[PDB]
Amino acid sequence: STGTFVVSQPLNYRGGARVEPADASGTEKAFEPATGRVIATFTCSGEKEVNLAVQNAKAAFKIWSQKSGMERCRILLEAARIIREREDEIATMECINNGKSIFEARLDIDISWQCLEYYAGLAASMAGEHIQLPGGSFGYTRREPLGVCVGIGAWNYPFQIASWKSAPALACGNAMVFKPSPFTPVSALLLAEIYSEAGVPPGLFNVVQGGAATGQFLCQHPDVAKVSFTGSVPTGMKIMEMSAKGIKPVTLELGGKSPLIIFSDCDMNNAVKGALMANFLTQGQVCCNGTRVFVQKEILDKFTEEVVKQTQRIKIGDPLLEDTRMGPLINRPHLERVLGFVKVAKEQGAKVLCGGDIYVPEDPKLKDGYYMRPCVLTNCRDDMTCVKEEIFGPVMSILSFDTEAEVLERANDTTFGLAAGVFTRDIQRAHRVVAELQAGTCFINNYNVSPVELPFGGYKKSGFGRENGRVTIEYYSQLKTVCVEMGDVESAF
Amino acid sequence: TGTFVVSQPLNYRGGARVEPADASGTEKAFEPATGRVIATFTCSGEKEVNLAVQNAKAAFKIWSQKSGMERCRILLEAARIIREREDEIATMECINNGKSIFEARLDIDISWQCLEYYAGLAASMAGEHIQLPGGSFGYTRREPLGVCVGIGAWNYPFQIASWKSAPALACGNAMVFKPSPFTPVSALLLAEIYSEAGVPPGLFNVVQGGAATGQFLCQHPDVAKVSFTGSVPTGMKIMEMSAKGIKPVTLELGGKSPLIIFSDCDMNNAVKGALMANFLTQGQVCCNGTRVFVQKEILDKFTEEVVKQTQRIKIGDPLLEDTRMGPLINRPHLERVLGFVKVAKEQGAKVLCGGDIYVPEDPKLKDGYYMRPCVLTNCRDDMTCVKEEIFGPVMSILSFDTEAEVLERANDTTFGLAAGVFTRDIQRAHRVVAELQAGTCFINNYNVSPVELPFGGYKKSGFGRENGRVTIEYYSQLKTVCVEMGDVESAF
Amino acid sequence: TGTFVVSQPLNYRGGARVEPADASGTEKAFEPATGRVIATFTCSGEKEVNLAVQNAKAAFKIWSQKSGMERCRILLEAARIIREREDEIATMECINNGKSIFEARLDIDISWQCLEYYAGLAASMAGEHIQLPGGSFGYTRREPLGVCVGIGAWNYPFQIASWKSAPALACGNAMVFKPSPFTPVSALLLAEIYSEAGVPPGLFNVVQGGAATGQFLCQHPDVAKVSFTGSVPTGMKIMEMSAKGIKPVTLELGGKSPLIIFSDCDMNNAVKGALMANFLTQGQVCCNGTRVFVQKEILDKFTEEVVKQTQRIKIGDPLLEDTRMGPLINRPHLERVLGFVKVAKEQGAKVLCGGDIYVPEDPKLKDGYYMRPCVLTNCRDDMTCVKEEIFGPVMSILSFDTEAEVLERANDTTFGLAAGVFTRDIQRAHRVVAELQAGTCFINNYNVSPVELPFGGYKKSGFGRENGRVTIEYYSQLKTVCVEMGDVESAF
Amino acid sequence: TGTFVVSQPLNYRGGARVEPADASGTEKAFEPATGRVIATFTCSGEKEVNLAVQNAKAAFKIWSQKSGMERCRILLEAARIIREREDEIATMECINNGKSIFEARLDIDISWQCLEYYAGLAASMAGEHIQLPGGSFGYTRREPLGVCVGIGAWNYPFQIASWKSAPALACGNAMVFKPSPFTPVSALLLAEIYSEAGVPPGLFNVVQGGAATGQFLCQHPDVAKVSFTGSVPTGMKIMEMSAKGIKPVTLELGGKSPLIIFSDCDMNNAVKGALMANFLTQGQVCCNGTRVFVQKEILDKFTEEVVKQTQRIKIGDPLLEDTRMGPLINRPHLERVLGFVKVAKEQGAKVLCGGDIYVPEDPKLKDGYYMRPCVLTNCRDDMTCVKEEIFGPVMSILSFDTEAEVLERANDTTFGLAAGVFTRDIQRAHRVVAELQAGTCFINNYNVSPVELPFGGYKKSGFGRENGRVTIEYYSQLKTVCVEMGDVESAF
Ligand SMILES: NC(=O)c1ccc[n+]([C@@H]2O[C@H](COP(=O)([O-])OP(=O)(O)OC[C@H]3O[C@@H](n4cnc5c(N)ncnc54)[C@H](O)[C@@H]3O)[C@@H](O)[C@H]2O)c1
Repeated sequence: STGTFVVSQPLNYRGGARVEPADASGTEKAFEPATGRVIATFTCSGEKEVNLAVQNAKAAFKIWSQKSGMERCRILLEAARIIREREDEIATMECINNGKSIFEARLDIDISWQCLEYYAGLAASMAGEHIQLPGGSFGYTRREPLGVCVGIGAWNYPFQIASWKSAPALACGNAMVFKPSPFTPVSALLLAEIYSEAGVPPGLFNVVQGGAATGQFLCQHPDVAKVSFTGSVPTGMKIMEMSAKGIKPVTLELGGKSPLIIFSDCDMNNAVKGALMANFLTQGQVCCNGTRVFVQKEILDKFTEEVVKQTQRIKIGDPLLEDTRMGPLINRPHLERVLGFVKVAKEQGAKVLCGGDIYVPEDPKLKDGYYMRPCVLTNCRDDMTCVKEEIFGPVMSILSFDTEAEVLERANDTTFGLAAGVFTRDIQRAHRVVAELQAGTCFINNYNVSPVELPFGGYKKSGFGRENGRVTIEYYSQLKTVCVEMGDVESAF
Repeated sequence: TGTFVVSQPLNYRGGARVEPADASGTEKAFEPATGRVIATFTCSGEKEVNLAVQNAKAAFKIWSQKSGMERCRILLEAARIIREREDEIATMECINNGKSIFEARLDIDISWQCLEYYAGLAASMAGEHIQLPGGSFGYTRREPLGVCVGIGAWNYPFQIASWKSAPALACGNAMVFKPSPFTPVSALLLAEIYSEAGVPPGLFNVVQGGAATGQFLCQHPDVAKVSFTGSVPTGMKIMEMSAKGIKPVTLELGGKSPLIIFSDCDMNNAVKGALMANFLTQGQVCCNGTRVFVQKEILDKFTEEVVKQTQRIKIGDPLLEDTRMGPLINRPHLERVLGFVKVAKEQGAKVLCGGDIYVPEDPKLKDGYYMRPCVLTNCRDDMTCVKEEIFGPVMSILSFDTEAEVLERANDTTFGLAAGVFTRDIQRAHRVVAELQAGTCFINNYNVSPVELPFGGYKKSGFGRENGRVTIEYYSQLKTVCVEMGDVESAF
Repeated sequence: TGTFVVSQPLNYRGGARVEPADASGTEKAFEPATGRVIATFTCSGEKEVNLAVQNAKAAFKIWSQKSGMERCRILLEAARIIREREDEIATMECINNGKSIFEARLDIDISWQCLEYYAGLAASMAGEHIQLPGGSFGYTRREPLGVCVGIGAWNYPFQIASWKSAPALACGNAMVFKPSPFTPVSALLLAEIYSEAGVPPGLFNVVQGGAATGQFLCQHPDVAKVSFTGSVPTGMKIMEMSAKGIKPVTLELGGKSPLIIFSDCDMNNAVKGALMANFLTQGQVCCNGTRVFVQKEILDKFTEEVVKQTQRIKIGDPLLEDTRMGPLINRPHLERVLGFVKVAKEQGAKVLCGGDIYVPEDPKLKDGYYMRPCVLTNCRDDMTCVKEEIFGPVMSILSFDTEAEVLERANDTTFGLAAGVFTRDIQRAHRVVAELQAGTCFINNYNVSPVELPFGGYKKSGFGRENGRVTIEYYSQLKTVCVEMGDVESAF
Repeated sequence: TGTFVVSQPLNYRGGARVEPADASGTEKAFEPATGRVIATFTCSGEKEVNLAVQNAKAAFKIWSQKSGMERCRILLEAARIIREREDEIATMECINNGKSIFEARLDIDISWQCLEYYAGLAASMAGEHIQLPGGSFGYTRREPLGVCVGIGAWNYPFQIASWKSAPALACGNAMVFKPSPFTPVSALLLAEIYSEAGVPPGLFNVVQGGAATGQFLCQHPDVAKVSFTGSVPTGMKIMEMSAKGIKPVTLELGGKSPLIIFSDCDMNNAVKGALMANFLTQGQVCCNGTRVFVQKEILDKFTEEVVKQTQRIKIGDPLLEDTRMGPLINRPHLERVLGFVKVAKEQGAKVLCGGDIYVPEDPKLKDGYYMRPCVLTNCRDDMTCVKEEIFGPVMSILSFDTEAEVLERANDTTFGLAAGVFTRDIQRAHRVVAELQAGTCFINNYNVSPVELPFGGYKKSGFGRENGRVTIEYYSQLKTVCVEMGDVESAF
């Protein structure tokens, strides 16, 4: 089914229906990265269209916020059921536009409906407090929604980010206007269609397409109560600056340069597999990837030789093939960026052990796709450009270390702080290393296995706020303190 | 109460009072009751701010190693010392701020109670543990942020320092606190009390200064979080500066809170509530109910009662036991408030009492910044005194007819800090409260915010909270730790 | 009229018509006189835009090698061919645009006169030579820019194509022109005439499309300069896109031009001038004097004389010799103009004539987009129809007393394209013009902008010029060449 | 040197130095020769921008009422005061910028010569008058724009302030100038001199700040024009903000200019020329020829002579008469430049001399930002140091064979500011220059841009000009005035 699809319907979603935008802020083209074709050339939403989206979602927020948590729970569970029933239709579209393998996309759709189910349950038990106060009086808190929340999505995990941002928002009683990445506009509309079929009020989850301008219109609309952003550090900085004009709360996911520390007492088989899962999923375009692979000197050769052997066995090809594990990168400009990082690595003294070059698949229909082979680098130094900056491609930087105290200083020597990983069997070293890692999510003896039940978010310049877990409720709801006087007012005058 | 000047330096680093290393300005602190200066002091420059920030993460690495119970014990010692120094702190608070000794003691009590509440919260501070599929599991570590910055306001100086420092230190953080340049004195007493309690040197540092000093604090790369209390334009700047460092922010931005008086209310309590909603601390309160909506059927009787009690408010020396309204914070702010009254009367509002300069009988107070509490009637929603926060003793009384009408007008603000309802019908009370877009809602009282519950803004009054349990989430962060109990299932 | 359809491709490159290589969607062109669809065509995509730009870049490499006189020779041939095919072009202009053949002939005249004017300017185009100290000297080469982009509008299609192409080609440039999707037809006739005149194939290419095609043109890395004619919101978009490539921009964004009639004027000329300032090309003229300020002493006689003449304007088939107002461009724009009239009547304006749909006698014109020209009185500066450009035949008459009053109101606009004053006092005439913040000012006439002088915007009406000599500076650039006649005096 | 410290406020409004009203942060300017801070100043907030822009508007209405000769007289006085304070200004320029006193004297000379040149241009500033058909005629008024914004750079602070202010004020405009935060001091001296010369207070205002302050200036609704000098990314950002207000912009964005040395050149002149093209102002120059192409037959002899002379460049105290290279502007820029050398050595280039930190003999200079001038050989067109502007003393020497090859390689850049050719063949000199896509081309010298000719960018080096006559077209605009000498001929 690759090289076969092109968008038929309009790409914005309002009033529980698909719509072309009212006014424009540009025209982008979305590609099929496996082939290079243009699946879509569409219009970026202008100010009047963005205003329609927020306003139409504000009317839906009025309806949605009146239901109890259990009542909202019922509807989000139905949306989760429709996602399970349309998983293969959703996943296939996600692959066509994003480029990741069908194998991973099915797992992405799994994490998407599990997020909806998890937050549906959380909605049913959402609560404030009740506190006995002196003199018979008491106080209580109403956990209330915020209003119209804005979600600005990213292209690497398009449908999952739409599900990870909308699920806690709508479960807390909010509506959402979601702006997908211009690279991946298609899949978010399927989630918007699924929410309406599940029975949400029309407008509760609206989709506006666009780029930087559209997102700026969304972050500055006076009726947007909260902004959830996933993207780069420079852009996240801009998102917070725009929200300052309206006193809007912000949560952020800004990528990372997460460390993966492999000690010599580790299970080698798990450490090799873990390093691959920490670097080459979704073409290496994963924010929380363990891209600084620290290997203790005693196991560097055995680890490196095994990692290179398994990396070279990654099947590259048609994303819709069952055995494919790496498809094309998102688009050519990002492929050249990743290839540029590799060229500088060789100039700075790093040794390319495999991959890092253009890949031409056997299938002629994939000739113009944006393919490259996964790359493993060794002889890396903390001062290398490929070691400091997020590459967002399949580029594993292997660095040697000697002592635990040394590697912790190097692991924390970053402005990033999204994720981290340690491979070791010593119980005390495992819990100690993780406690010192300045990162939001830390993996012991695995990687990229973030569950839906626990918070995911950044430390330092990787952002603040969380997705998944219970604490995300605090970012999509707010507590109103209500004091109930049970006696008379004792005046001071 | 007309005799004090500071004799010691006004910055606090390394567990001792010290003078700033460099300068960003030079400001004068006043005793408002007399108008005489109590201090001309140096505003902390960039290098002094750097000295206070790095000295604070020297103490943050020592403090975060302690468990919650270990921090609880020490914060409990600080709370006890505050109780023992109640009259020394309160008297010092009065001299510099101007509020009555009656109120200052209540502020100092609410301050040490805040420390006790967060010391106790530290003792039970916890993450989660969750069983995951296949026998594996995950857990969350509730970790501190690092060096937190507290930017204080002048209305409740010692209490704001305690409301910001208590959850920070209870979560394992250090704090560098920048008091308002108007009120620099009391914050040092809290720093001395923290030191006597046994905190690591540097855990609570104080740097005095204004916008320049505050800008240096918000932009330092080692500042992990900013808590701000002040105006909307300045809070706006605080958020814009914090974007440069990806620093999380909590904000308390004042308000224009509505107070709705229904005809079924207890008149005596509703009248007292309106006074308590407007004239504490010279009307200089974050969350005052300054738009007092009174139902038409009871408007006249309510108005006549509120004015009768307002005229009986004792104005004078804050250190006198019977004083209930002292001077305003400083002369420029008194003229700002007096201007609001003059513009209100230009727009058609009827001044029923006060709003004018007061000259007290005691000759030592002749140059103090005094005025009589003001009651306005015949007010309209489009008036400046009805739209803008005055931060003075100016109650605007507006009439309303139906419940549906007053709900739309009460919410007709960019603010959303507090709100108040007086009524005896249980259904209307909780219904009005549920619709009021405000952070704290008082039913049949006002300004009775407990430490056990969150205080914070809706809409342009800010976001985040102080007091209560949810405040933990803004002074700590959760680290997810996944623990693999089996083998890694690779996709390749 | 009522017979024509496009039967050939609507894009032009390589000296020949061609259909686009890729699509941006499809639009339908109309015969506004009948509502007939005369063309359904494809909007050009990125690959078609790239073909036109590179094909223009190759033609630019040839064209720029010729001297000014050599370029003059070819544009003079193009000017002659336009004169010989004038009525064929005009007839084509009417069918697609709707303006009368009377006006269409005048537009085609200014088109070939523009080519002749710029052909002559090319022959003398020059830089400088300046003697510098020490016997050395410097000189400037006035060089072309490269591939320039012209974004056309629908009101004056062929004239806008000629006003953009003439200075571009005279300065040594090539041009890729994107006509308005409403009026794609007439620009191709100019492309055929350029080819017959002897330009290298590709020197003037035409790509059809809407916003997407225009976006591709402004962002192509080989586009050296963009000239835009249209609305203020779109002009902003043109500038935002051109910043990405550091491409020069000149803009004409319409206006809300004031026409000031003083009581000492010639009444007969002032009345006729007001009509020429409002009802040419169905009022779809950017520089129209649509705010007609009339001094109070002559308001009634001017208004009644203006209304009498407006009601005598013959509306009908534009290709008839007696027609002076045709249909508006398309149904959505006719309804937009009618909306301005309906809202004007709601805001308190008095419709004296017109503003309604017109049904012509000819049954073949039944579905054309016709309306009667409208004259409004009792207008106020704060009305929507007084501030915003209507782009239809809607004259707003406003009274004024003094010169100081009318100058403040005339300039109380963000626009600044044109202006007009009628008065016989010599000092007042030149004085009013000097105070008018407008690009072109007419004294005792209107809409008589010559090709020998610049036409362009002030304020949010745009910047840059068309016509006149200064336009050379926007389609050419100066290279400074220093020629050392001695030795280098080193500083080291 | 080492002595100076800024005493007075650094913003300039209403004729005097003034502290900004609100703040947008704090920045420190240093004495680069020593590293001692010379000024820690406030960055102008939004309210401060609104003040300076408004104060300049009132001076513009006064200053534009004078004729050109009247403006000429006043600008001539400003040029004279610069000559009388030349030694004071240059010394101040060195202390903050770091350039040698030798070069600073040349900068102040080029600055007052610019004012004299534009004073004279004001004296002859004119529009046109053209006889039109039928006895009627038209004329153009060359009118100012209003308040122009000048955003300066740190390499030539006083000259960039003078190159931007002179043509603006000569055309009748006012200017608010935002210096680069690195070098704020010298611009205040130019503001003091303009006031002493007799300009109306507010005509030339100075606001200090960085990106935020510049953003407020470029987006203010009363700013009529923006002149920018800086980097490609920031200038791009400057254009995007000006799109919101339809503001005209001229830009100078630096370059990567080629210097072509043919084998028939005078070796002695080409060697000196290569040094002048690379090591003036510590190599921090807009239009430096940092891609030095040397023909294969003369590569070896030219290289060793370039290296012999480069090693003889005296590095030391900028205020010393014999110094020819001072420190770089600041530590981040020195480390950035040193990085370019580190990347060059990684890409395979051979460092022939310099490129390393320099520690001067004078003990007061230990913490200055000094480095040795660097010469690279074995360079390739695809190297990072060959493509990217280094803005430091780094000459990249590349070998070439034929003229056709070097022309393609010289133009193989997105930049287009300057270019250079050394040859004695008359045809090759003028032929090479005509093909080089660069704004200024030097024949047998380099960096000798005269004030009588335009200097500006091609391609991504920007658009618009400074110096010369055409710069008037960017600081003035033409109003066309049609003068009807007969009656209006109505079409209806
Ligand atoms: N100043 C003039 O001479 C003039 C002429 C005609 C119309 N107008 C004004 O323009 C108003 C709007 O009518 P419009 O809808 O024709 O104006 P518009 O400016 O949208 O269309 C102008 C041209 O720009 C193109 N365009 C549209 N979006 C673009 C984009 N994003 N990037 C690049 N090119 C783009 C259009 O295809 C058209 O050719 C009219 O109502 C009238 O006021 C002014």
